[PDB]
Amino acid sequence: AKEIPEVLVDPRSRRRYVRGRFLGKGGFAKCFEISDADTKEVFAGKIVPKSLLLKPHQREKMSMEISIHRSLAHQHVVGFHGFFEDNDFVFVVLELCRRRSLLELHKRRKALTEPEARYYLRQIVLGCQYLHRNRVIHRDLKLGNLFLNEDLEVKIGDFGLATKVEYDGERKKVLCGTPNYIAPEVLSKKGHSFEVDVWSIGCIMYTLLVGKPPFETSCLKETYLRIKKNEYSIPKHINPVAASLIQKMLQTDPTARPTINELLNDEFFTSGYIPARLPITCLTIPPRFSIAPS
Ligand SMILES: CC[C@@H]1C(=O)N(C)c2cnc(Nc3ccc(C(=O)NC4CCN(C)CC4)cc3OC)nc2N1C1CCCC1
Ligand SMILES: [Zn+2]
Repeated sequence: AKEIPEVLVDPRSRRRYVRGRFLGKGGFAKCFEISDADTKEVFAGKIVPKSLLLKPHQREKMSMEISIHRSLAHQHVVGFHGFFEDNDFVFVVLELCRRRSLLELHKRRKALTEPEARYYLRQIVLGCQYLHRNRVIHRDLKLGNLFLNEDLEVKIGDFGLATKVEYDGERKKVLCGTPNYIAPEVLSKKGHSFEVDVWSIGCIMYTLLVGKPPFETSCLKETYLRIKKNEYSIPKHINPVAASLIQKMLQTDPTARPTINELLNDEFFTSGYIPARLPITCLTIPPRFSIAPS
């Protein structure tokens, strides 16, 4: 049956982690709060049984995720704190993000206020700017892997579909996985690069401001059809400045979209209010951003 250890030992680093509260599954992984027995620090452990990694192609995908994520360090990227293995499991040690993800926020709040959307989108963009400048395309940016720490700071996570651009002008021809907010050039199998991440942020912005994703249908294949045909509409109550930026990012032609470095210079950010921080209450109650308290 094979059972997960209660204490996880890294023989190289000599660090031991006591397995705590179950957090949920993430793909092939069962995830847990894990705490270092010496420093008492808490991390999110991702635990993958090798019995699900029998195919070299699976191991290579798991290897590449680790290889990419371990190379990154940024305020808006999930912290990578180690990985190790025994004969039965791969153990990955990640930054624990105690407020889960924007997916759980979205399920509770639906459409956010515009300043909340600017706030989160700014941090998503800063993290993605960092990725692209280090030649990493994430390829799976979605509400569920945009994690939130205690301070409601965004941490981009789940590098399971990410890839490294190895040379200038390289077009990736293959994406082995099913991303949520999939760019049309991936779907049409015509070669893709960094612009797919800007498509996805486009979709995240729409979802954050509208309360639902732009191309949703009752069948994934019908969704793909719509994406390829660029069949979406922005509700009339969305402000023209926001709607303009969504439109720019959601263009069929990847070369037409803004690049990650242009986004924060958009009128959407520069001429609107961006809170310095959000109160914890924003997880459940719309903020009014009032100037003083009564
Ligand atoms: C490690 C994988 C991925 C990741 O990459 N990081 C960095 C991550 C960082 N932080 C967290 N944090 C929490 C995630 C879930 C919960 C939570 O409360 N889960 C409840 C458990 C019982 N269940 C009935 C209802 C859900 C609490 C978290 O922090 C206190 N999760 C992360 N995940 C997730 C772990 C499962 C899917 C993805
Ligand atoms: Zn494959």
